[PDB]
Parts: sequence; structure tokens; C-alpha cells
Amino acid sequence: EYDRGVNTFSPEGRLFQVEYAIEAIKLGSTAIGIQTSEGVCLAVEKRITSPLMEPSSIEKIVEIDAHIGCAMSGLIADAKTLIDKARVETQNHWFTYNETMTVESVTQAVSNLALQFGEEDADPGAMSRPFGVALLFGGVDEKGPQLFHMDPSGTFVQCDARAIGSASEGAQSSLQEVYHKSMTLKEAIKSSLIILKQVMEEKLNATNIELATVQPGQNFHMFTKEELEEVIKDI
Amino acid sequence: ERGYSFSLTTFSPSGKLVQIEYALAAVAGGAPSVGIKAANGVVLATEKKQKSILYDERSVHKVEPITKHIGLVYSGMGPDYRVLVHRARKLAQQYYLVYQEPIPTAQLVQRVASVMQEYTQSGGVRPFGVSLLICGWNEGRPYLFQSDPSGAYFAWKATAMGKNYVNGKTFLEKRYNEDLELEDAIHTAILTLKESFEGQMTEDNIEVGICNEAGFRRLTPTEVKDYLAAIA
Amino acid sequence: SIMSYNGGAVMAMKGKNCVAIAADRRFGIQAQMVTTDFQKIFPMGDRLYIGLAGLATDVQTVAQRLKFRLNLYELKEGRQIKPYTLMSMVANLLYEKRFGPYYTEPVIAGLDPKTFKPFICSLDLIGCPMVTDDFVVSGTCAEQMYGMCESLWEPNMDPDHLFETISQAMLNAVDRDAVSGMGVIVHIIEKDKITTRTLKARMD
Amino acid sequence: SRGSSAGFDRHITIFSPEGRLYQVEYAFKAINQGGLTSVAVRGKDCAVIVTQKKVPDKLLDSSTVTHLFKITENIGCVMTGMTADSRSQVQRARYEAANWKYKYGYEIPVDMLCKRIADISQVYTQNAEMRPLGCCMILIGIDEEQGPQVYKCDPAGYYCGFKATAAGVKQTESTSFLEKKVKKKFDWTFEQTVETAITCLSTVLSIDFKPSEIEVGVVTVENPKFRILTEAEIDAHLVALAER
Amino acid sequence: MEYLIGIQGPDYVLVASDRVAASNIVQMKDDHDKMFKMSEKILLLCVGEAGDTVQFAEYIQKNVQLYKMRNGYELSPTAAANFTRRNLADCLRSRTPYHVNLLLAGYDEHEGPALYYMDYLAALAKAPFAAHGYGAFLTLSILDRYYTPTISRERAVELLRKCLEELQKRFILNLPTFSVRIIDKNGIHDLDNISFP
Amino acid sequence: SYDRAITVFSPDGHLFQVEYAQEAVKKGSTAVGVRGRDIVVLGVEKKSVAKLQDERTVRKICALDDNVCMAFAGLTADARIVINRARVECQSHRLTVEDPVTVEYITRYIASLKQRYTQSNGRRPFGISALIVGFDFDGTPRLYQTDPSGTYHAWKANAIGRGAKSVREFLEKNYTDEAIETDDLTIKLVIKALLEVVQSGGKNIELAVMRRDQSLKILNPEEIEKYVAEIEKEKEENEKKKQ
Amino acid sequence: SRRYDSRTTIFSPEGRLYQVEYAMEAIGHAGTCLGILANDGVLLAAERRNIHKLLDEVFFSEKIYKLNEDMACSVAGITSDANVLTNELRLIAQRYLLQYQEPIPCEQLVTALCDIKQAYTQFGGKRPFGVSLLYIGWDKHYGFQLYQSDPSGNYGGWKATCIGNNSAAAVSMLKQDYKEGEMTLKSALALAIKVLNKTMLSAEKVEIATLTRENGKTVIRVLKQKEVEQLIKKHEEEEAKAEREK
Amino acid sequence: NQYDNDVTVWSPQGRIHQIEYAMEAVKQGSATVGLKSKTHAVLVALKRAQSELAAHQKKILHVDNHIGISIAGLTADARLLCNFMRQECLDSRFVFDRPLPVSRLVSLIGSKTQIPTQRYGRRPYGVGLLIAGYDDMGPHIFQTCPSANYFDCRAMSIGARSQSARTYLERHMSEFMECNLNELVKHGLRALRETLPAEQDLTTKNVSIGIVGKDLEFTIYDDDDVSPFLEGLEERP
Repeated sequence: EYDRGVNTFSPEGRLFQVEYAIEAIKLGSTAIGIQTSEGVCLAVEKRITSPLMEPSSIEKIVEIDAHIGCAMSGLIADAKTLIDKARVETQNHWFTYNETMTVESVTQAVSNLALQFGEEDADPGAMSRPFGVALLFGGVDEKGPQLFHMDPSGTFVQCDARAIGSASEGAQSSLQEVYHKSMTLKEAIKSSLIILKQVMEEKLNATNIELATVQPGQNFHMFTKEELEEVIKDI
Repeated sequence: ERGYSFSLTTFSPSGKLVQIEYALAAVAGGAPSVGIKAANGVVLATEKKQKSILYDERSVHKVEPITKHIGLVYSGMGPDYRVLVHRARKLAQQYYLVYQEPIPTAQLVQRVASVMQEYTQSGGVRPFGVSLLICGWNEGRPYLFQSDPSGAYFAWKATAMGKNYVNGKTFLEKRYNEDLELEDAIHTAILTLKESFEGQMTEDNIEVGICNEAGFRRLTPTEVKDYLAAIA
Repeated sequence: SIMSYNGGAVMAMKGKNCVAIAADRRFGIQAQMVTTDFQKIFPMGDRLYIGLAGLATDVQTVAQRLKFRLNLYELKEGRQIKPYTLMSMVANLLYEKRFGPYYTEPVIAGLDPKTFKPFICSLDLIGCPMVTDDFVVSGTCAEQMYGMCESLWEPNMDPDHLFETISQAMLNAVDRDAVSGMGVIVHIIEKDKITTRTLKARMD
Repeated sequence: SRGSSAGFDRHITIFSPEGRLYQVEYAFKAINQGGLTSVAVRGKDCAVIVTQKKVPDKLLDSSTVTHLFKITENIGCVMTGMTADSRSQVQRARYEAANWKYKYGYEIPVDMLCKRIADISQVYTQNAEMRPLGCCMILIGIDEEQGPQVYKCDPAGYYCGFKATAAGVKQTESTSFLEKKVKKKFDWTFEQTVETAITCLSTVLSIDFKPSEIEVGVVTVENPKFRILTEAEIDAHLVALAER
Repeated sequence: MEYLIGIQGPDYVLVASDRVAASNIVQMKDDHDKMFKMSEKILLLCVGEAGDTVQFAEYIQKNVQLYKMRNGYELSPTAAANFTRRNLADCLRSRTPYHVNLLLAGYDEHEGPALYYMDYLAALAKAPFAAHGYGAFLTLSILDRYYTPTISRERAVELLRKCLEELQKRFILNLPTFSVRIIDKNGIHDLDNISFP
Repeated sequence: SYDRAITVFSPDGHLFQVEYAQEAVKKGSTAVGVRGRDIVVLGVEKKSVAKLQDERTVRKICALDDNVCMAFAGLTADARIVINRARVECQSHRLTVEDPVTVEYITRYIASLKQRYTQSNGRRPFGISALIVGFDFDGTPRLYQTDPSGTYHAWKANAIGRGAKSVREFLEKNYTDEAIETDDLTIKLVIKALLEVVQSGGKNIELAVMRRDQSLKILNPEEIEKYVAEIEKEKEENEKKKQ
Repeated sequence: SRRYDSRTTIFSPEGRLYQVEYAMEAIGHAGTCLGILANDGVLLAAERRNIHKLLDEVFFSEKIYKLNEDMACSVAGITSDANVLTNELRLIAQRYLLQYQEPIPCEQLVTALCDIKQAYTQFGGKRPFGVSLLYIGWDKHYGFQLYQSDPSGNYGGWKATCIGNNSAAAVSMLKQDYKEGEMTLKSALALAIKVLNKTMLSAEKVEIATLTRENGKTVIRVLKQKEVEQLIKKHEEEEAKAEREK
Repeated sequence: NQYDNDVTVWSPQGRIHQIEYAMEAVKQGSATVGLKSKTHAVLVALKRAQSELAAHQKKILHVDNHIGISIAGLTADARLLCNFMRQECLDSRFVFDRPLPVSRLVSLIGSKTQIPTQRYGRRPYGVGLLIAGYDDMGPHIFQTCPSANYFDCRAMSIGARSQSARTYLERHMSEFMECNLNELVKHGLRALRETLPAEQDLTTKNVSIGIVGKDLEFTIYDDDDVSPFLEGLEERP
């Protein structure tokens, strides 16, 4: 309703719009990121809605830069502006400093947009509402592999393993049950796919999920259907 | 502050712009005004009753010249009328500056009506609460127009505005005649005002302007006194 | 010099109950002729014409913008424009560019839409209007045209005599100007008709 | 209808179903919140403004508590209603008069200044985002052609010249008294005009004024400059009134 | 300096342009195309300053194609020529004027072939034949000499060859090859390049 | 200017304005798209055929460039705005990249425009959904769908507008490798899908086809009637087979 | 301020734009306008509502506006809104002529105006224009044309159509009386007179404008009282004969 | 109610409810303590972990060599304010070639955060700050609030359950001036521990420290760098 401005605090000290946007996150398809010493693995349920749809057109994991990928959950159309800002940020950083932006810096630059919405004293081009999407930025910088979570409130945090989206509760509990700091990238990929298979409704197969990894050696890499098939076979 | 950007006049489920109807109610509660287009001129007359004798009746005029050849009068809210008079004089001068010719009456009426329309759609304003009678003379011809709060305008041979204007229009229908001269038109206009007038009319109770070939001019209290003595 | 870039000449003349407007036909760039049928006289009403000399691009731009404004004026007012009002409109248009002026010096010739009274006038490039009772001229060969018109013009000429006078003036004036000529077009405007003629002229 | 309402017509300046502007009427009511009253009377060759002076606290600096303001050397005014609204309006009037002299080379006539202020007020009555000012301005000055001039403008944007007028709580009774006075005659001398103004105020308030309870400002054709009287002159007038 | 030429016949318009792109004293390209297809039946030939030419020509091309997309029918050659002139004239007094000289060739199904000449000042002129560049000084007289309104396309190509051979003989610049195109009711046809080894 | 926030979150995390725009889309006439091997077919329910209307002026199928065309469902005027923006963008892409747009590129542009209008002050969302079909420069047929929220997907066959649910269920049961082997069968699949919803016959159907390397081709009513007659023949013959 | 904002440009829970629907409701009560397309011309016929005996006539017509050499329109709805839109239409036409030096094709003019209307329905927080327009015109691409547009910014071309009061009954009559491709200006005028008679006639109560081509030039003409009186009398005697025959 | 949605609406009691709600935003945040001696200013922040696998949110930020801050409340507003403060310090060093005095920075923050509390459609900043600085007047602890008020404190604590920390600080403040750095940090840590529930305890993961002083630029200690300060800490009651 319009009884309140978008910048109205609740009596409990929270912005109404941000809390509603978080509620919106809780309707997205489930994504899971796991950070290990050998790299970061991102996975996301595609949620095919019709067999006439082309699963390849569902892009839930995108490349921010050769060393940074992002998984997203919630209102995916809202994520496009944030993804473009992150990409432009990394390329501006490379242009100015002749070096690669750290995952934390990219996450910070994106999170600085979360609360930049409002109505009065706002020029055209101003956002009228918060973004209804949560992001998992996985990457590899001088500090090794890094996994970061950002939500609509602009708060971002480094995580060892994080689940976002509709089933994030059970997914997070399982991740806590299975994660150890010494696990290998293969172990993390297998565990993430097991958790996704568990929390998903449709049977997990090579077409209805997305899986990417970032490693110190290789750049951001999206698993092909055959690699996905090989990983799924051992589950 | 900056003004509100949203329109205060919007459509109702029945398709009416009710704020315009309410501004028209304000107009209908105004002091009576009359216009008559004669063969050789136009007469604008209006009741000018003061609340008390303390009012310097000759300090504020209801019949105003817009140009040498265009005058106007109103029914409704005085301050709104002053706004519209200032705008009309500005518009006439702009036309003169571009075309080096006195603005035709119809063109002035169209421009003023355009302003009035703008005030029915722009953000954070109400419509003007006035109706205007605009008289002019050009191309060897007299013109009488009415412009409403909605920005709609009509050409009239004779008309009445303000309180009791329906009876005034019936009276004008009965009395009016296309062939009558300007002095007969003045007599008819004063008679129309008399129909809805409370108390005795004096040269200080009503205001009269006339437009003809020479131009538009407000009549003096002595001339109105002569016309009133003749009317009796 | 900027207005000598393309050359050209227009002239208008007043008769008894008629007007004449004439123009040379050459479109060239400095010394080179490009075409010999470039339009410099534009109708603005049934009995109202404007001739434009000077820079060809500004000739075309001013004619088009004037037609824009005149079309809007005649739609809004529901009547044909009077010659004096057209003169004022052109003056306003040109003065709007007071410090970026169009390089053209129009002449106007017409009859009153209601009285059919002759009207002619000329304007400088920033829009100063000059109404005259005999003749006006504009273009590179203005001095030559002034000589011819001062010598040949007479009051109260009938249309045939007006035609001969303006034709001889234009032909002999442009014959002494290198960058004007390549033909002459004349419009005689009367109450009942418009007569357009092209003259036998030197093509060098 | 009578006193009918639709939508938001009681909160912002939009027409009620009767064609009224309720917020303007409420600004007129706000004029009376100050609790004071001022009267202005036009004589033959003078104009006078009298007004109540109230200083309930002896800690107040009485010099700073006034409702009479110089707008120009030859134009003075008395303001009634909300004090801060009145001060803003006085500032605007001073600006308008100075700008007029700068642009046109002669002093602004009283009627023209009143018209300008009234036009500003009218704007307040047609734009919804601001309220009207809750004050009324009475201006006096000598016009070289018309003679003495008393003009009044109000929050509706309506203004008028007057032979005599009043503003504030006792406006109606003041106008009745002055109507009787002007009906009996109007060609007053300076002393007569001052005494008429003072008597109007005293009768409507039913008080007999000490010099310090009222303020008087005058313009005269002899001295067109606006002058505020001193307690000495006011007491002289009060004694000359009591004796008669 | 580049060379453009156009010859309008009864039911066609033939245009040709040199194919040289030069930097200072060097020919950097010998197969440069100066003709921009505005539409199925409209060609724009543009010469002039190094950057202005392509920027202006491609802006006009984009807007003409957009007109076709929006409305379902193409702009007529005369409408296209006037749109071009309006844009050029409006940029003439602005911050960034374009120093371009143009020929616009077209064929209208109801108005026949059209050839328009525009100089960088944005003066527009319909002509039966026209030429741009220093070479125009050496060829316009040949066209005046031999052109007739009822010239056939084969004879028009022969006349064009006469002009280009005059350029070979007399012009100080090395202009060895020319693109040649014809517009008629059937659209735009590429003819064989006219070359001089 | 006017800078109210129109699209805002509600307590359950829903954007009511986007949902209401999608309701408006569901009020539109059904549009169907099928992606064939060498042909892409768009059909639209020409609802309430008025004998006095000039059909050329109310076509819901339109061309964005030589290789991309669009059908839509929802508010016609909003669709006109979006189509004009997309045409301008296609010409800009030609200007700057010196090649035609991919179907995905212009689809992304339109979806981004819509998303922008769901998150900017003083604007409501576009009340249209679009099917964008075309051929990429390399020859691949493409069918995409966009909705008011600014999300878009690629489809093998799809429907939008009123009765899109039933049409989509029919297309699920009927989109096969055999059913799109030839242009005739692709066109007939589109016609059958529309006939499952349209009130009566092929009178109420507008059909357009895009073949590889060719421009948008509108099927005239005679061709549509011939195809409908073939479909009725097939239906009768197969029902006789069943009996 | 949020409290007083009407929220004109928002969807409703059913996907409707209430201000646009209310504006169309307003148009439904305005004076009847009808357009009829024929092979040799196109006509507009409008019911006059300014019928008071003391009104003066000074203008070309009450409800028919010339837009340019080749195009005219009639307006049903809010009069002052209509004046705004007719001025914008004339400006659009003249801008096109300035840019291209040819008259604007009719559909391009209609689309340009409908874009303005649609904009008013999507952003800015203003009430929409409460006007529907009928356009008649001629151009070289499609010949004689008749269009209609409404406050939503939707528009369509028609062979015959009606807006304003009793538009539904007039449309039914046209559906049952219009001969596609077989209409002349004369039979079109007869049909217009019949339809206006049903959905309501006398000469002073209707204004009729015709648009034809004469010598490669467009002629827009408002029929004078004589011609309209003759048309009404012809319809009256036609109806008398039809009644008598039965 | 009708008075508790906009910052420009005074309630009949003379309060502005939106500002109080922003105060609540601050009161929800995790506790942080600031204190000082004659020579040092110390910030100790208890960091929260949203999940047992997530890193604890950073609570102490750099502003300038002589100024650091601890934040409690909305972290995006905290970042906005921190960026503004950093720019102010940079401007001071650019123009005057000297560090910005802490009190002037606090005054600038006050003006910046007061502006939105009076304009329609704006909201208060939803963050409280503890500012530790050192300048020519010695060490400074300041507390800034969403109400745009700021306080100069001998010691302060803000955030959830910070009343216990304030009780400890009130009890022990007499000793802070004559404390060495280690004792000062230990007092800060005990005060912060008073905010913890019984189950929770201070570790090297949920504690961050910030120290500034005469010869010590503002330094943030995290993870094992906190172990030296925690080593001497006794066991809580």
C-alpha cells in the first residue's frame, strides 16, 4: 500500500521495504556456494517451469570477471543492474590500477547500491524501491578463494558455505552438518549437488541445475552438460 | 517546498471533472455580469455592490481593458480574475510584439482559455474560480466571448453570468435583438442587471464598459448616471 | 562577401492595382554555376510572395521556417495573412538570430487579402523592415537594380507596363553582375490572376 | 449544499462542493488568533492607523513589540494576525517597493503595492503545497494625485481602498462605528481623524487608553513621510479627547 | 580530393565515385566505397572531411532505415534529400558542423529518377547531372556538351567514361578506378568498375 | 517532475503493480509462437472482428528489424511504445556494431526497459508481454518471451494472453520433432493451437511467418483458410481412423 | 505529498487503468461524431451541442478542426483538452513538413498524438486527456483514410465509425448499412444523415465536413446550411416513400 | 498511527516517532564499547555471526590515521557515514595539510545527519557511531545517534544489552585516565563481556579492537591479534 513512504522505519527499527524485499528473496530458487582452499563452487536450481522452455536461457550463475562469478536468487530481473554494475566496477578497476579487483571490493561496490532508493529529493534515474535479489559472489584473489553473501539490505559478509533462496533453511543446516575447512573442491561440488537434490522438488538432472567453479588456476568455469552428468552419476 | 506534481483535478467514475463543476459553482455564486453584442459595439455590465459605504468603490474595477480594443469582466473570485487579467494583458502584448498588430479578440480568448485549461491538468493547483466575458472590436466587427473555468469558450450575442444568470439569459432572449444599436444595448444590459439587483442601483453600484470602433472604455459614473436616469 | 558566395538578385515593384516580383535563376558556388533553375520566390498566399536572396542554404531554411510559422498562423487564425503581418513575422524570425543571423535579405510583394491593395517591402538580414511605394531590391547587384528602377519606374502602371519595366530593370541590372543571372523569372500578381513568365536572358 | 465537504477540501485549497475555499476561511480565522485590533481612518489631507499595544510581560522590551512598520519613507503599514507571517509579509512589501523604485524610477503608489502583495497571497490560495499567511495588511500613504490612501489586503488575495477600515477581533464593531461616523460626515481634519480612530478603538474595546496601550502612525499631505507618534503626542490626543 | 558524379536519365540515375582513400601523400586504400545505400532505391554519395563524412552519412542511413521500419514504406528520394539537408543545415551553425558534400540519387515509383546536389553549406539543388570535387571542374563542361535529357543508359555510361578519361588525361591526382551504380525501378544495380590500368 | 514510488514491495514480498500488469497481459488476445527448423511462426487471436475496421492498422504482429519480429499481448499503446524503442535500438546496434542484432540481444533490451519501468519513480510497469522471434545471423531460429516484470526466457513454443494456459498445455502435447519437420506443419501447429482457444474458424486469426534469410511475411486470409481446411480434413480423417 | 496524491497512472487489482476508463465514460456522453469513408472522399458529421439561441457563429465550425492541407478531425469529450490536442496535432504536422517537405501521412500524425496520450497514462501523475478524436485525411500511400483514437492512446483505422453519445447504436446501423468498397460521397452523406437521425435532426443541429480530391489537391469543406437542409429533406422524402411502400 | 510514518510530522507530545524508530534500529545492533585514558582511545566491538559458517560482521572501520569508528545499526548507512567522514578528513589534509580535529568531524556528522530529519520523504540515518580519535586535545570518545545528537564521553557503550556495559563503565571510570593501554583494553573487554549472555563468551572470533594514541595511528586488531589482549582476562562471574 501507499500509506507509507519507501524510507519509513518500523517501530522495531527496520525499514519496511527492506524486510519485504528479504521476504521476496525467500521465494527465489535455491542457490548454494561453498568455499574451500582449492576454490569456490556455486550451484543453483534452475526451476524449469515448462518442458517447452529452453533451460539454457535460465542464467542464474553469471561471470562477473575471469576470477569472479555470481549466483543469484529472488527477482532475477532486478539482478541485471547489479551484475552490470559489478562488471563495470571490475573493468574500471582494471583500467585505473592495472590489476584485478578483490571479491570483497566488488561485493562492497555492489552492496553500496542496496539502499540507494527513495522518492523525494531524488533525480530521475533514482530507484523507487530496493532490489529483491540476494547474491553469492565467489572468486579467487590474492587472499585465496572467497565466498561473499549480499542481501537486499546492503549487508555483505564473507561465508565458508551459504545457501540462499526458498530452501535455504534446510540447505544451511545440511551445509553446517557437512562442511569442514579442509574439504576439497570435488568434495564441495558433490556435497552441494547432494544438498540441491535433497531440497529440490524436480529430480536433479544435468539440465535443471547450474554449477560453476572458480579456482586459482582456472578462470570462472561453468560446468557443461557432460561434466554435470559425470558429477551427478556419483550421487 | 516545491509544488505538488500530481493533478488535483481528476476524473470521477461518472466521467466528470468534479473540481471544474465546483469552480463553476463558485462562478454561479458570483456577482451578476451581462454582455450584449450590438450592431455597432459590445456592452459589458456588472453589479458592483460594496459591503459598506466605507469601501472606496472607485479604487478597484471589475471591468478591465486588456487592449485598446479588448476589455473584459468576470463572475466569481476577484483575485483569480486579477491573475487572468494580468496574463491576458501579457499575452496580448506578446502577440503585438510578434505581429505588430492588435491581437484579434478570438485569438486573445483562445490563449486565455488555454491558460485556464492548463490549470485543470497541471500538478498541485486548482482551477480558476471565474468565468470571463471578453468583448472586442476588430475587422470592423464586434465580438463577445465567454470563457469558463474548464478552459472552454463560446461566442455569444448576449449572455449573463453569476448569481441568477438563468433568469438573466431568459430575459435577454426575450429582449435581445440583433438590429439594436449600442445605446439600446446599454439600456438592455442595465435592465438585465436590474432584474437580479437588490436595492436601488446607482452609478456607483454597477460598472459598465463599452467596445466599439474607437476602442474599449469603462464608462464614467456620470455617463452611467445619465443612462440610469434614462432607464427610470 | 558571405552573401556574394551564391550570388543572386530579387526585386519587387508596385503598379496601379498589381505588384511584380522578379528573381534571377542562377545557383552557383562562387564562380561556378551549378543550376539555372534555383527557386528564390516562394508563395506565401494566393496573392502574396516572398523573394529571398543571399546564401542559398539560408534562403531555403528561411523559406521553410517561414512556411512553418505561416501555416500555423493561418490554421490558428482561420484567415489568410495580410502582407504587413507577414513582414512583421519575417522581421521577428530574422531578429531572433540577431547575433547568429540568417544571410538573406527578403523582399515581400502582395495584395491585401481583403482589399487587394499593392504592398511591397524589404528587410535586412537581421529583420529591419522598409515599406516603399515604388520598388525594392535585394542581392549582389543592388546598385545596378537601383539605377534601373530609379530611371524606369513610374507611378500607376498597368500590369503590362509593370511587367516591361521590372523585366528591363532585372535583365539590364543582372547583365552587369558576374554572379547573378542565368535567366530571370517574373511574377505579376493581380486581383484575378497570377502571371508567371521566364525571360529570354543571357546565359553567360 | 451548506457547509458540505468532498475529498480533501478542508485540508488544501481545492474547491468544496459549494465553490468555497475552506483553508482561506481558516486563515481569516487565524487573523483573530493574535487577539488584537487595528483601525485606519482616512482624513482630508491625512491618513492614520491606530492599533492595540499589549505587553503582558514587563520583561518584554516594549520598543520591540509593535505592529507598525515603515515600508517606505512615505508608506507605512499596520499588520494584524500571526506575528511571524506578518513580519515575512512586511519584508516582502519592502522588497517589492524597493524593486519598484529601482525598476521604474519613482516611488510605488500605495494601491500598486497593495495589489502586488495581494497577488502573492492569491498565489498562496491556488497552489496546494503551502498555506496562506494568517495576517492582514493595512497600508497608508500619500499619493500625489489621489491624496491620502488607505488600502487593505487579506489572505484571500482580495484588496481594496477604504475611507476607513479595521482589522482583527473587533473588526465588525469597528466597521459599524466607522460606518456611522463616515455617514454623518467624512471631511476630517488631522486631529479629527486621529480622534475618530482612537474613539473607534476605545469604544470597540470599551477601554480608555493610557498612552502606552496603543500605537499611532500617520501620514499627512504636509509631511508625507510616515511617522509613528510618541507617547507624548498620544497622551496629548487622549487628553484632548477626554476633555471633550 | 574525391570525385562524385551523377547523371539522371529518363527512367534511371547513374552515379560514379572514385575509390581512393588517401592519407597525406599516400593512397592507403584503392577500393574505397563512397556510396551509402539509404534504401532499396536511394543512394547517398558523400565526400569531405575525414571523420564528418561517415558519421553524417551513417546517421542519415540509420534514420532513413528507421523510417522504413516504423512506417512500412520507404522515404521518397525528395523527402530523403530534404531530411538530409535539414540535418546538415541544423548542424551548420552548431558546435559540430559536418563538412560534407553530397549527391543523393534515387528513383521514385511515381516521380521517376531524381538526382540532388548538396554542398557543405546545406544548399539543396535538383539537377539532371552533377559532380563534386576538383575533378568536377574538368568534367561538368563535358556533361554540358554531350548530355541530353533522353540519354539512354548505355550512352550515359559512355558519357561517364568520357568524363573519367578526361580525369585520367588532365587531373593531377591519381584516380585510377571508379565505382559505378545505377538506380531504376528495379532498384540499385552495381555495374562493372571503370578502371584505367 | 512526478517522483512517487509506484512499484513497491508489499508485506509478502510481492510487487503488486507488476502483478496487476500481468493481469492486464492476461486480458489480452492470445498470441502463439512456434520455433520451427527453418521457420518461426507467430499467430494472434484477432478478437472481435469488426467488419468496418481496417485490419492493417490494428496488427499485433510487427517487425523490429529485417531479422526480428514481435507479437504481444496486453495494452496495445504500451506495446507501441516498446516496439518503437526496440526499433530505434535495432538501428543503433546496426550503426555501432555494423551487424544485425541477435534475437537475444533485442529481447534483453526490451526486458531491461520493462524492468527499469518496474523500479523507477513516477512510472507504472508496462502492461504487455511479448513474443520475439527471429533468425540469428548464423541461421538459428529463435523464440523468446518477455513479461512486464522484465524477465525473459527462450522457448521452443509458447503462448501469452488470455487462454495461454490451455494453449501452452496443448503445445506441450503437440510440439514434436515430427510436427515441425516442414513449414506447413509448423504453421498448422500454430493454427491448431489458436483454434483450441479462438471462438470460431480462421476468420479470427492473424498469422505471420519468418523464414530464414527472408523478411516478415503476413499470411493473407485465403492462405489461412486453406490451412484451416487442411486441418479440418486431417481432423476428420483421423477421427474416422479412430472410429 | 503522498496523502493528497490521486495516483492517476497506476494499475488496479484487475489490471485496469481507472482514470482512462473514467475519461472514456466522459467521452460517452459528449456530442455524437461519425466518420464515413467512401471511394471518392471521406466525411465527418458531428452533432452540435452549442445550440442556444443567443450563441454567435464566428468560426469555421464548432467541432471540426483542419489539421493541415490534407487532414481534419472531430473531437468528442472535454472541449479544452480537445483544443490542446488539436494544437499539438497541427504542430506535429508542421514539424513533419519542415523536416521532409512533404505532408505528414495521416497514420503518422495519429500515432504521434497517441504517443502523447499514452505517455499521460503511464507517468507524470496527471489526469489523462478526456478526448476521443476522429481523423479524416488523404495521403499518397493509402489514399482516403479515417482513424479513431481514444484517451488510452489506442487508435484504429475504420471504414465507418462513431464516437460520443449513442455511438453503439450508430455503429450497429453502420454495420448493417455500409457497403464495403461500394460507397460514394453522396450515399455516404445519405447514410450519415440517416444514422444521425436515428441516434438523436435539423440542419442547425449538425455540422458536416467532406474531404475530397480535386485536380491533385485536397479540398476540405464544411457543408453550408443550404446543403444540409437539402440532405435532411432528401432523407425525409426517402423515408416517406419507404413508409408508404410498406 | 498517523504521527509515526514521516520525519516531518510532530506528534502532539512534541516527539518525532520516526527518529525514535531509528533509535531502535541502533538499539538492535551488537554491543560496542569505547573508552579512553590520558593517552589512548580504545574501541572494542562484539561482532555477530549470522550463521556458524559465516564470518563475523566487521564493526570497526578506518577513517583516518587519527580516527576510527565502531558502528551499530544499519550497516549500509554506516558505510555512507564512514565514506563521508573519510572524505572530510581527506579534504582537511588536502586544504590545511593537517589532521581534521575529531570534534569538528563530529559537528559535520551532526549537520549531515540532521538535514534529513526535517525534509519530507527522507529518513534518519539508522546507525549509531562510537568515534575514537586522537588530536592536539588528546584522546576522544564521541557517540553519535540517529537523532543527529552527539555526545563527548569519558566512556560509552551502544547496541543490544549495552546497559550492562554502561553500568560497568560507570562503576570503573575513575580508573581509566591512569590506565596503561593493556589495562584500558582489559576494562573495555570486561565492559563488553557484561553485555554477553551466560552461554556466550568472548573469544578471538567475535571480538575486534581498535586503538589510537599519541604515537599510535588507529590500528584494528582482529582474530589472533586479539589474543594478547584476551590472554590476561579473568573468568566472568
